[PDB]
Amino acid sequence: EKISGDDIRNQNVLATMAVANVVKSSLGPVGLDKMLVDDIGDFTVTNDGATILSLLDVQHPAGKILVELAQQQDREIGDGTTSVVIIASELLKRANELVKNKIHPTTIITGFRVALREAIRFINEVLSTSVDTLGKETLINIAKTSMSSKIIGADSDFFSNMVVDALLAVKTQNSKGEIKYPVKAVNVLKAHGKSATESLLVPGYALNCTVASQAMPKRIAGGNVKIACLDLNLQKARMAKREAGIVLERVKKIIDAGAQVVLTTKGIDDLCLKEFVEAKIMGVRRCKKEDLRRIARATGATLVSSMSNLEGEETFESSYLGLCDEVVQAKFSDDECILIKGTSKHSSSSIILRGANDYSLDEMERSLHDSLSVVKRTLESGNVVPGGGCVEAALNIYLDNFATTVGSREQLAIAEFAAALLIIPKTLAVNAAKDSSELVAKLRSYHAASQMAKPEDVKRRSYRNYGLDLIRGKIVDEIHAGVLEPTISKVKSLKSALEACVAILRIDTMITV
Amino acid sequence: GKGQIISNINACVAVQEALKPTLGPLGSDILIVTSNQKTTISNDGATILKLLDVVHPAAKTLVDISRAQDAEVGDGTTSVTILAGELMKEAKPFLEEGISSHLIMKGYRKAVSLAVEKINELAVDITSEKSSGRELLERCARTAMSSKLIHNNADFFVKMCVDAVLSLDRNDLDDKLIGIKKIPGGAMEESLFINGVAFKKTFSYAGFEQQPKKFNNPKILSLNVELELKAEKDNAEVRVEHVEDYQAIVDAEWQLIFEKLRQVEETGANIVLSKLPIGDLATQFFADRNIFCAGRVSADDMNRVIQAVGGSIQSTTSDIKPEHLGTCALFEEMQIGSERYNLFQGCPQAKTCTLLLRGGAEQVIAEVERSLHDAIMIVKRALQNKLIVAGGGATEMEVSKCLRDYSKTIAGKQQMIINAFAKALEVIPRQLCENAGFDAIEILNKLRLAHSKGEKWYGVVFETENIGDNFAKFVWEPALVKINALNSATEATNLILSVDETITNKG
Amino acid sequence: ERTTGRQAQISNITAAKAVADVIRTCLGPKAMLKMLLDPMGGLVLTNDGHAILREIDVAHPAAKSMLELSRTQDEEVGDGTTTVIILAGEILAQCAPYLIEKNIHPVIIIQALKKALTDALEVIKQVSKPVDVENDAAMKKLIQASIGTKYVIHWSEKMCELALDAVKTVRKDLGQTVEGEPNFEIDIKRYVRVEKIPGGDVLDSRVLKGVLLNKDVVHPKMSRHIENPRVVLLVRPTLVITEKGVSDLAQHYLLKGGCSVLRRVKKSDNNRIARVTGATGTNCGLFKVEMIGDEYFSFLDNCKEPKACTIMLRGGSKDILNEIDRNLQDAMAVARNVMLSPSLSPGGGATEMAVSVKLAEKAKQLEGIQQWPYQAVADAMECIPRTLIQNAGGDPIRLLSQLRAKHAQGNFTTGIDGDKGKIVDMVSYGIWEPEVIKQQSVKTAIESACLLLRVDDIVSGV
Amino acid sequence: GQIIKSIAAIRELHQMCLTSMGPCGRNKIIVNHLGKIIITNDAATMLRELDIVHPAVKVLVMATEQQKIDMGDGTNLVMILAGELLNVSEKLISMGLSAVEIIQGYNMARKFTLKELDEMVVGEITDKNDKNELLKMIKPVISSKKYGSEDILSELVSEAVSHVLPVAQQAGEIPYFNVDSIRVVKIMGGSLSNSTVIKGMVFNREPEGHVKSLSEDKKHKVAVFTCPLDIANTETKGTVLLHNAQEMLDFSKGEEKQIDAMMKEIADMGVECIVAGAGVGELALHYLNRYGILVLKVPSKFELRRLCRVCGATPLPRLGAPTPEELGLVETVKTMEIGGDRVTVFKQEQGEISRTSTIILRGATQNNLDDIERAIDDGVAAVKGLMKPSGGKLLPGAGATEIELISRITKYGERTPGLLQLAIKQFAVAFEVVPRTLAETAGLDVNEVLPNLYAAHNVTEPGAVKTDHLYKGVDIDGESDEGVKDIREENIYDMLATKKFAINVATEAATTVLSIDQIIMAKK
Repeated sequence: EKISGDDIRNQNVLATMAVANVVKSSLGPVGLDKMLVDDIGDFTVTNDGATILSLLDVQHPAGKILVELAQQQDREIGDGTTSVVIIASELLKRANELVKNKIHPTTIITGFRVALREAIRFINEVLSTSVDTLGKETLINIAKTSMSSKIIGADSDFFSNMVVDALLAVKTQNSKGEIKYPVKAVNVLKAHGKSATESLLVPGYALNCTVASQAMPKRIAGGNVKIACLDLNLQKARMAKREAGIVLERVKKIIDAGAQVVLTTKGIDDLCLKEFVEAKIMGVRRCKKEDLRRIARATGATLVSSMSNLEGEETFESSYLGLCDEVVQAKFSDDECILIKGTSKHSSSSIILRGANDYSLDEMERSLHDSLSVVKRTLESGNVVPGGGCVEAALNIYLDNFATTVGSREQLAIAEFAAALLIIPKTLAVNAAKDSSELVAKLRSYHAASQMAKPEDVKRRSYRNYGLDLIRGKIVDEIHAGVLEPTISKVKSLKSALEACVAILRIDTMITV
Repeated sequence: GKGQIISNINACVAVQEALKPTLGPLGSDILIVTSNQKTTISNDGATILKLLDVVHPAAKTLVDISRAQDAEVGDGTTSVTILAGELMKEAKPFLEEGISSHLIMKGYRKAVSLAVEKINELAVDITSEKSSGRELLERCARTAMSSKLIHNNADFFVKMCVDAVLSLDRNDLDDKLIGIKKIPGGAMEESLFINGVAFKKTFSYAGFEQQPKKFNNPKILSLNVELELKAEKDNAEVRVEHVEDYQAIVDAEWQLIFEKLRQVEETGANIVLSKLPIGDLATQFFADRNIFCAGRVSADDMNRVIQAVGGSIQSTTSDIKPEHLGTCALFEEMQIGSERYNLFQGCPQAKTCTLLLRGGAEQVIAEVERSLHDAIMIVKRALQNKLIVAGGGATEMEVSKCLRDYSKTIAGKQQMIINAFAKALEVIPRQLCENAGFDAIEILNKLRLAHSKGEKWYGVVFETENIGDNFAKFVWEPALVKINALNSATEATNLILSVDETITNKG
Repeated sequence: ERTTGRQAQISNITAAKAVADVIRTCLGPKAMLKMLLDPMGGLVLTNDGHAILREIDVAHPAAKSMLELSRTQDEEVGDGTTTVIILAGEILAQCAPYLIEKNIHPVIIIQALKKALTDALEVIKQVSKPVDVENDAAMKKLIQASIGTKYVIHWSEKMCELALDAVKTVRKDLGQTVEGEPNFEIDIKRYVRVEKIPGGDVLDSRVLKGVLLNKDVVHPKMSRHIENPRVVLLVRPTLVITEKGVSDLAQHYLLKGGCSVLRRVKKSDNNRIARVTGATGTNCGLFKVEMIGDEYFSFLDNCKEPKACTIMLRGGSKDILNEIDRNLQDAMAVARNVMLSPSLSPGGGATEMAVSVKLAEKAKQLEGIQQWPYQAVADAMECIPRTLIQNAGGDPIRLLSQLRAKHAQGNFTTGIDGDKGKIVDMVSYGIWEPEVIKQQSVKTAIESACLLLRVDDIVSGV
Repeated sequence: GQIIKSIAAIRELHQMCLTSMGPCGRNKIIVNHLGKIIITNDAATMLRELDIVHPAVKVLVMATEQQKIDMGDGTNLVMILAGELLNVSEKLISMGLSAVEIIQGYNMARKFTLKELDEMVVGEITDKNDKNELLKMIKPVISSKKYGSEDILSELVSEAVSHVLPVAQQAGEIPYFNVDSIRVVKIMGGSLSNSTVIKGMVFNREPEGHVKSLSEDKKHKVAVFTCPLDIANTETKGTVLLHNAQEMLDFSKGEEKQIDAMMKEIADMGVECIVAGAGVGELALHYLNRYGILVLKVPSKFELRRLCRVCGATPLPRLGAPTPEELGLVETVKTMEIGGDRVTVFKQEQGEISRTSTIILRGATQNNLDDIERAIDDGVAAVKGLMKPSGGKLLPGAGATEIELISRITKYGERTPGLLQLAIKQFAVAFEVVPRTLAETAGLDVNEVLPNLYAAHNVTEPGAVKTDHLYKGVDIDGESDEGVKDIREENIYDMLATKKFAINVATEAATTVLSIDQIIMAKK
């Protein structure tokens, strides 16, 4: 069969309408989970809208285009797939209404391509890096809202100051000024000392272990100290004077190298410990393998696999010895830790969370890494933009006066493209039980007077970056509210949304055998 | 239920769709076929909409506001129906999202309060400044005649249009006081303006009536009943018991009518008219006395003669008092129109006139007759109402502008309603471009450029497609139109959208 | 295919409601029997809700989620399976006019159910009364509710003693503010798993701590008593235990080393040996291999309480021990709930009425949008005791209003009796139920009812 | 389950009345089978033009007519409240509660409500009949009908009431204000601001004579003649015929001298106005022009009844007998142009105080012209409710009454033991339809305005004496607001006679429906 005319144009709107209704309730974190029932009778429970579109079975030429569009954002950005489908759905509904107005589809396509390049330039003007570090707080409210579902959220106000200050200095040049934050850092310990609110931030690496025999001084080499990381133990080697004579030479290469800190994974025997008392070298027994591998990067050292390399036996003096200031040991309640500060290059730190019991600290440590994931992904890109509707609302008013600067039958296409962005905050407020007509309307009034005095380079009560907070039911800035999104995620989501909308409007005929 | 509201909106679209092409002088006309089979074609929306008689209850509201639009104002009956219906079409998608109708209907009246104060700021009172008595009527007459077949002949038509309103009171003017009769044949530039009344020449039969048509000072007299003997229709039957008495039976009307034959001679009335067909008995004696008379006179024609010389109608010719008579300055019946048509001229007390038109066809004159009525309504409302505003889309585009800025300062749901109210105002300039053939997509986009530069007088040129100023185009409209239309359209819009049920009883 | 609009919310409510309305007759000791029609000539004559719901074919996916909830609830405790399903289905019924007619947003209802879940648990704790968990005579009466009116009634005297030592073996009392509350770490499935050995006696049956194996010594002459035996799983050990078989060649090699060879050991039992030993065996209590019941045994026990073991069940025959299996597991679920907290709740629907009375009075002081759905929850809490009234023959209208008025005057422990059918006190007449079942019935029903309202559309696809 | 379907049939007509009460109400166009369109906003008048099929609805229609006949106001409160009592009782029937105790529960809840109406009285009407004092009673009557006209129509109605009422106080024995004392007339043209108040009936017809108006003389005599103007002849037959031309001169001149002789004796008595209920001959109008007698013809017998109570005139069965005892007296009569056409009105000055007045309406809208005509009739009965049966007492309106009764009824629910608690609690919940209706039709959110209404009447005050504001009702907003506002600012109150009478009618309305378990009918 062969179809054409206004019949195929109406089927494209009805096809994307059922697809948009699936992602309409899943938009934003306030969304709710849904179930997919097949002919077999099985089902699944998930709150992610991207996995629903992967298993979604829809037979339609324009409907299958959104399937590849959803997988394109998942293989790269992995976030914002739900918002892309909603934008592409509203563009098709308003384009079909222009048929009665005798609007040509190429002009609609050309009107989108010209407005797309000009919208990126307008977005680039309001972009800003991380600010308000002095006098205000930004990264604090990010971890506060993520911990609201846990007991730690009550004490998260005091815990956020220690995490933000730590991670702020973790950034380093990497390769030619990359400034990329690591995915795993700041090892978190646990202790029973005092209460949960008494945890103190330690600006540096912290290792949990004891000194074994207390005859050794806890503080030595204040001016300069060298830490020797050795995976090979100093204890007498067994099978599974010959065995005792090997460990005596391994210690001789230590005291002669000037290393006051010795770390052994399998421990140190008593014979080798007596020589450390006269040399005031602090030994540590039963070191953790996963802890010492990170020490080599923080202290500038290198992990030693074995001392049997080639025909020689020695610790490679001054080659593996890093530059440090002082290693101080403070008495702690329950388990005692080791404080290492003033190394060559570290930029990192360690957060020791003290609390009533280890049962509550296990849930707080796992929730801290989940809350840090949202922070490290936002700070990964130095160019960020406030979300929560700030991108769609600020651009809606700008395209109203900007549509007159071009004109030539393209003003009607820009007006329909700008008004199509109001569906994102609309459907987002549906799951929040708030009225969508009041929030979207009052949001335009605040942005209207914000752009009046903007080009004049003078302002009094006029502020920008007005967001929408659905948790407390009030209009606040998303920068201070704790909702931030990278620029790369928003630019590629808006550009790819229009790419799939053009291919749908260009089909005037459907041929199916 | 909620489905009745949507059904009532689409019911008005079918009625509005027919009235869209009728907006503007160059727009299309609706062909209406009455049950009486009489065909009437006109561009005036008043008479059009009155012939629909739509059974739907909400459609009756458009008919009610059309009568008040034609009575108090008389111009804009088509635009008031389109504007009232456009607000209901834009509110259709707003009701499907859960927004109640009361909030939408209330938001319309909010912009009305700002529209009343806006008209007063756009109303400029000017009379003798940069103008005169003759230049005011001459420049405004060529505007309504533009883009018409009479534009080349408009030089002679403006001179006759100025003297038309000067023959009547400037404080009280009525467009019905100037009659227009279609005369087939002849050139369109040979027409003249007459202060009297003309007849249709309904007598095609020949063989009598010799008389010169040049009179000095004829006397006018009205007669309420027909006085005649010879009758073409009926007949009299005579059956009696005598042979010689068959003749005298039909003569019963002789004596009293025989006396009335010389009563007109003693009175001296040279003009005799009646609303009933008159035979050849009255036309007999009037020949020597130089008395002119016309039979089968319409009822509306005699009412204009009574107000001419100030006379009065009397049943018989006996008791007529001398103050019922009247006399004009000159009576001349010429051949203009390829037929002799009686007319009156030089009546100082005449409260009405007649404007005769000529042309090769009756349909060509009908297009000119409706075009001359538009120029009369402009002068009619320019006398009593001293407030004149720029029309033809000028003021319409200005109202929508300011209302878009007022919505940004008003928080709440009224922001989208006022913005949609100003957006719905674009239907007036759009439809005017589609009726004339101009592209409404490019003009409405390019007009908004200079419209924001602070000049509020920018209109739409009806001759050549382009942006321009109606002040130079001499396109004027009274301020009463903009005031009465916005109040009638808002009340009619909020009345239909609030209907939750349609109840119709049968029996 | 797909259901949008308000019709999808109605289909979600009626899906779980149609299943809960049918099982209303399965609650209480007066529960009426049910008859299901299978394609085979057989039929299900039992009134157990867990067996009936598994044989019912359902269509809408909301009923499938209610079936998975009954399987999880049946593993935690023995009874109360139908109580959770009915309570979760009645909440959606009372919230039907609010979600549809009143046009109330579903998250507002979901958020109100989460707030009412905390208030419901605080009322039950106040109605509960303290109980002594260390009394051996008191624990036998608590278990007796699941003993009598069963085939074990003849052994009830011996069953109360056997079920007592079976619970006391797995439980260990430890607590402090240093490492937190371990909650005793009690698991019925793996740790309390029982092994049925034919023969013996029920009274002489004891609970041994360890893993019991039927494999004897592989050498004819060997010492059957070891001072400090060392269990090794696979230093000069005193014992050698092999998972698989051992050839006779290795018997003479390990004979001079002073160790016994033990082959044919199951893999699932090696995990429990690490609790009594620690091998990835010093301080082992008894090595005695002495035969009991014409079958060679082994003692892995010690002087410590690892909280892991295999209970040895003995009786007159295998058919008798088969009925003891399901009867002992259901009896220990009640005793386990007593150790989770020293409190007991009134049965017969008194606990259900105690929450509805305190919820209506507290909701009036909040003055918010959540106040309306709280009245729907209080009405759902009263349907559980009212369901027993409909099965007791009494007037459901009269007995419901008279019982609610007594809470404002008397105590909250006054329930409804199944035998009599008139309002009576539960404490004085000896009707008691554990609080843990009441906590798991309210929490799981509210959590399951919220998930059913979160799906506004049914997506069809693979 | 026929009793359940009977509620669903009323539910179809229940939503029609939910859109009636409140400012969102609209009239309904009803086309009669005779080709006449009657348009009215009132619900009681609307039910007369609607054909009711199911007799279960007729019970509510008959109960609605009771509200219009006696108190004349509150018909919307009776129909809407009675319809909600069936919805809250539907859950009790499905729950298994018999309808016997449901009916008995309403009788106990009705007596508890009537006893609390005396303690809810805020202000007391002094019956001063002042122009400013009547603005408080008339404002809520015009409200919830037509918007924007409440300010203009308040001064027109209150002024006409003070004209027909004499000067008296603390006397309830002799009634004064009737329901026919206020007539409403309509004319094409004009506006609401140009409307005035007339102290008497207004005649929109033509005088049919050359005399436009009478003089300024005091106490004009008006005579009503039912017999037509003609020569006196035999009552039976008596048709004037002409056999020959000789008798024509005697019969023509005889009728002229007989009529002129009768008009001369009437003009000498001082009667300047002759009211002829029947037709008037041609020769009769010629003599009345020279004597300066105003010509007036009133064929309707209903208008002559109210005329006798003003001037005191009496209809005479004969013609030519001007008895001075039965003649009427009017201070001043004038003919002025009102509404674009010259008409002869009827008014007074000081003496002969008129007991009937007429308000002239002007406007350019035909639909809204009949709307005010039917709206004033509802305000006429409001003055009648000022009599002895609780005329001075008043209760706060605007949804504040139905919400306040919720806290008082639920307090007495737990006090009465037994099964009656089920009907008492549901009786207070049924009052929640009134505040929800005004908030839903006006577009207000249910999650916002509704919870603020419960928190207004329920507060925590550290003391036994009530304080803060108990006058907060349901607010329509229309501009902006946060929460609700005080009703005492706009002075919108409800009379006790209207509210107390509406409760007893609405209670017996739902009682009849719930008591009928079977309906047997046959075709006609």
